[PDB]
Amino acid sequence: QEDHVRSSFLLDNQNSQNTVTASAGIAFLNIVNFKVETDYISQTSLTKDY
Amino acid sequence: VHLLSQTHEEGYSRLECKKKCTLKIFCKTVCEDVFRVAKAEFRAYWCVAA
Repeated sequence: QEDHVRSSFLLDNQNSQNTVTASAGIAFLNIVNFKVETDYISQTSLTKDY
Repeated sequence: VHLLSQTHEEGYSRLECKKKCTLKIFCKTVCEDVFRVAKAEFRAYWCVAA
């Protein structure tokens, strides 16, 4: 009896996360006040199995 | 000798991933699926004695 067992496994994972926060606030002597902020979060995950 | 030239259509879903880099600093690997109906023309012939 002759048995040959060949097993090959491959796994790859790439995760990219980008977070951008931009805030601007101007406050005068109780006469003018403007505050703004913007947050952008992007996450991409890719998994490859074989 | 021209035996028969016809066409065949088949729809398949293809998954493709691209590494898009916006502003040369925001890089992300985005994968998208497209259902393409590919059409191919097949021409079968036959060789007779001249």
